[PDB]
Amino acid sequence: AIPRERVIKAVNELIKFTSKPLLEDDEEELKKDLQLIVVNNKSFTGTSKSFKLKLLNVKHSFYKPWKEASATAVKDFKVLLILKDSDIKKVSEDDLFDQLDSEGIKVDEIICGKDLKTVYKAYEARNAFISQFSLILADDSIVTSLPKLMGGKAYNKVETTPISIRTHANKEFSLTTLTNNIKKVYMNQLPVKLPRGTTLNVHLGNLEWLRPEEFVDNVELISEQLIKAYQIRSIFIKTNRSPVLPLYYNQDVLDEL
Amino acid sequence: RSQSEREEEWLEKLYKKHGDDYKKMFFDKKLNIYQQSEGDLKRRLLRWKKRNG
Amino acid sequence: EKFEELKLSQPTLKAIEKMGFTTMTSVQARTIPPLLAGRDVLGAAKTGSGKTLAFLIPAIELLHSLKFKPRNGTGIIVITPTRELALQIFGVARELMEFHSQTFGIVIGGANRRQEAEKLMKGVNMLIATPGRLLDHLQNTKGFVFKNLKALIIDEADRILEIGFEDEMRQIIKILPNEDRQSMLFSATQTTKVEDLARISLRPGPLFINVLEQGYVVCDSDKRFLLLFSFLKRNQKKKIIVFLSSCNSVKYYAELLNYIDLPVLELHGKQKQQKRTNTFFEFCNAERGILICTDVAARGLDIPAVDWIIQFDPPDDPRDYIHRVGRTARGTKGKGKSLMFLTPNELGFLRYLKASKVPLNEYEFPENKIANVQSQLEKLIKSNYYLHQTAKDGYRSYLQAYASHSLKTVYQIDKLDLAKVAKSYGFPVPPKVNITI
Amino acid sequence: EYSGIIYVSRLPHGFHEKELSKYFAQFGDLKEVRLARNKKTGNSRHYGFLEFVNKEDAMIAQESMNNYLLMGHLLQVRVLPKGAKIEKLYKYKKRVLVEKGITKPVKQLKDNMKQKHEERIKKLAKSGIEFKW
Amino acid sequence: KVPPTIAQFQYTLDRNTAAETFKLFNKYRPETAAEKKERLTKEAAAVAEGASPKPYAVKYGLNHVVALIENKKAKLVLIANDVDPIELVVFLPALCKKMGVPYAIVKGKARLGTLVNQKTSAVAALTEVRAEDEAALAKLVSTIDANFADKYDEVKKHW
Amino acid sequence: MPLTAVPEPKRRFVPSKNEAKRVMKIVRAIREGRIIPPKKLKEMKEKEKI
RNA sequence: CCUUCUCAAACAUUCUGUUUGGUAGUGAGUGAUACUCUUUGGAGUUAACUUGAAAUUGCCUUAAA
Repeated sequence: AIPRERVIKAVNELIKFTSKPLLEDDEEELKKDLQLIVVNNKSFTGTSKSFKLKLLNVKHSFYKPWKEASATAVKDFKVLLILKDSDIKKVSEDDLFDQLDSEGIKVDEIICGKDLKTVYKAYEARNAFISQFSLILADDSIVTSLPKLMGGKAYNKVETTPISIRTHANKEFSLTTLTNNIKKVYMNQLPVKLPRGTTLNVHLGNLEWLRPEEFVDNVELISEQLIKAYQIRSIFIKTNRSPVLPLYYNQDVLDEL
Repeated sequence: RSQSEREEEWLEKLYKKHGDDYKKMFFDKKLNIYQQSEGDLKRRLLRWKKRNG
Repeated sequence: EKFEELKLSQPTLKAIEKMGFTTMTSVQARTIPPLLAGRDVLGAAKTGSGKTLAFLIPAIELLHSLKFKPRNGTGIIVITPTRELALQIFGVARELMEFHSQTFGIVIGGANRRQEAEKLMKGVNMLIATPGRLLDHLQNTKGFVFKNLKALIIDEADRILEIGFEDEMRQIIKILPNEDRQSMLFSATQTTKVEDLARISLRPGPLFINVLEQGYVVCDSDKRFLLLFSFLKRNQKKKIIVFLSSCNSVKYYAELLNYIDLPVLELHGKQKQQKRTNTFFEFCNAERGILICTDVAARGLDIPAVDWIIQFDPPDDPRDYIHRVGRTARGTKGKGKSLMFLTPNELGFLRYLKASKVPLNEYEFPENKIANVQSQLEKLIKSNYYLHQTAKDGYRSYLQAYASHSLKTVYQIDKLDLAKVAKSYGFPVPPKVNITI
Repeated sequence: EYSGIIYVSRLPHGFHEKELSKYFAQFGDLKEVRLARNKKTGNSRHYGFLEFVNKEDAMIAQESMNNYLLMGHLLQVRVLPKGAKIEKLYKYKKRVLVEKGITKPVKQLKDNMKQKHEERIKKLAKSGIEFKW
Repeated sequence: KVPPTIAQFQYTLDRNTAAETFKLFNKYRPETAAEKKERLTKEAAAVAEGASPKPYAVKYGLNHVVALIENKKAKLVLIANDVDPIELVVFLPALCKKMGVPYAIVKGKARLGTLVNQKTSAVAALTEVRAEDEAALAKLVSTIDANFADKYDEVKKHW
Repeated sequence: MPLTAVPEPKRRFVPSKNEAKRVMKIVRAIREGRIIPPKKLKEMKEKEKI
């Protein structure tokens, strides 16, 4: 694996860059604070531009700090759950809160495909409602129908696009399946899209999030998974269009072109 | 006078959902279907208690 | 000294104990005995220095000494330049009279004239009224029993003169009796015209007693509440004090903010004095939180080391607000930034700000980023009756305060957009308010 | 005066050229109908232009469809002044990517990538950030 | 001839606009006597052995509608053009215009009554609508305004 | 601005009380063996008609 | 004025855990500099944001009559 010294140097340089020597936080609080890693590859999933999201395993996902630190911001972090019409009646908000309050996570609202096509049909209302939530969870069955119901605007960003979550046990709906899959997604996964292009980017979150050493460990874990997944290329750690910091250099991929 | 069975049941839910915090009960959407004032709720709770433990 | 060293009635002593103030202030210690003796007294005591209770207690003592029925006479009359001061004085009088059995009421400009007339007919032994409506009630209301005026006190005579009620004051003095009337008055200062007014009113030889960037934001009327909410949300973990022009509006805003799951503290005259002091102490010692207070409440109240001073509503005393920053900067370890909300039609206040010549800065915010809680607020108002009533009361109080603002050249009801204000308060349909437009 | 060319906007999704021709063909005869479309994607922009052989047919269509409600869309139709002939309107369809730039040898692009990496290191050094490799 | 206030009616909405308005109104038919009675009996049976949101319905009472107007609560008002006591409805259009509440004149009082389970409804108005139809309600309001106020801007003129 | 304030009553923001009274009356009638519940009517009619 | 591609397997059968596959969208506008690419003309990727479903031209027959 790549030495941790390079990642430590990159994160230290990012920390130095974040501080430099007109009231609300228009773009400044997000430009010099966002952490993302750019991964190059030979036409990632060039066969088709599927909207599939890859849930990279993370020991300490940013979701918990994001919720903790989202209090002191105009935008409030929220979780959206989308389930099929048949199983929505069985699912109860009180039960979800009771079985999830112990872990500390909460579900703001639960939606069904019927609601999206009737109450959120309006483009303006749809945009207003979708933008409220940062994390979207959708039943595996209804993800195929979601793009038609929710449009394509929500898929323009990683946060807005739905995330597949399993809710069936032995082919029958099980409450515990969703109850623990949501926990796994929240505190043990990191979604990321697979664009139909050479460049791939993963949003690691704000700089004030998980400690730099934990950030370095997360970067190494993500890099290992990406290497094991696709024949990736040169990788750089980048702030918002700030100077790129190379981290990995792959050469055998070029010969396979 | 006496309280109806439905009223007694509703007061029991108010009691073993909030207890004696009438301020919290005033905002109890699920149990306080009718947005009654704190004074009326406290009076009804006291009347129910007088006939029970 | 202490209140226990005076010939105060048992109910008055119990009320004073309920207030929580047991040590007499310098102004109180110097004015209470002469006032009880009946001697006319005038002074330049600063506003909020406890003079209100200082001259209210002798009035209650006189009422308890006479022990006349409510139908007999009108008792005491109090004149104050502003509606907010009238409300504060009425609240203080009610707190003091809780134990007492006498009657009290108000006559406020822009309020229900029929209700005030009915209350006056029923008989009020402690009336607090602005001169503008007091003259109308004296002149065009039969059955008034002002013939039995026993005492008369004027608060903030300088402000009354500045507003332009000097002719109204002269007419009131001419109409009111002077046989058994004991005349007093208090104000922050006193000019030659104020001295002449005192000489006209005070019958005997009266006793004389003596004792930073101007940050502002130009925001739309509809979006002012959302901008304030966003500022509070993103400024959490600090200490912020918000100044408003109505106690009802302060209460409604505090309740709404509490319901939106963010701790907030309220500080208004309508709140109980003991509760008021407890909340003030808690805010001072917390080191973190947001305080929503009225202009009159914080006019003379102590200002702890707060990071922000927000003037959400137009100031009740423009000169005092303009001059506050100079002393506020020196009185705080960390110079607290001053924030003011100005409507596009309220840009006239910039002329006065320039006349002050104090440093100023124009803050800016992006319209794209905003709390965007209008739909939730509308749903909550349409679903909750108590919240709807509180919001309506706050909107009514804000409109009444705006209509009564002395600076008519800068603030005008006609220029205001009622629809935008109602939307900011969460009402798609602006509730009707009896404003003499 | 007004010309036979007509400008129509607020077209509901799926209201393509064929449907416009079929619907407007009742009013006399239409010379030509064109609908704006995007290049990358073949979906229409919800606005197009149609020409009528006679001005009377154009004015009748404008009056009939001046504020016609069509499944959530209130169609607005305007008659352009004298002249103002319709311009070109390509019948754009969905565009599918085709790969052509793989002719360079792998060996040459290896050295090119090495040089680009060195230049990137030099540039990020020039930007005030100290880093190696 | 007739004065300007008379002949203001009979300038109803076009076929498409009226059809769309009636289609929208048909989704909020107030429960008839039988429907309400069966719902109440079911509720009683449930209570016998052991939280619904605000119901949505079209407000149609002449006195009720007039009360709704002048308070800006009403959003759309439908006015019958065949009211035998014309004085009962002569003032409605002008009052709505003064209050700014969108209004329209439809053909036949029996048509209004049919959508409210009544023999004849003088007026039919909407106060609150579901979020799903809010966009549809706004679109219908805009279409009605365009087709009535601008198309028939002279309805209040030329006797 | 509207014409008259007329502060809104609680009943507008509260479920109907007349409906509750009617429901209680129907409950009393059912308890007194006066009104057959619709389910009981359906059960009786299913046996009947054959 | 019609409604929207509401799941399929291998292992484990602790009754839900691991792995894989299935998701081709209203448009317009504003906009933070990196990836390759073929050498040229730009082809695909990359932060963020506004929107009334907004918009002036990129070279089968009984919802029969």
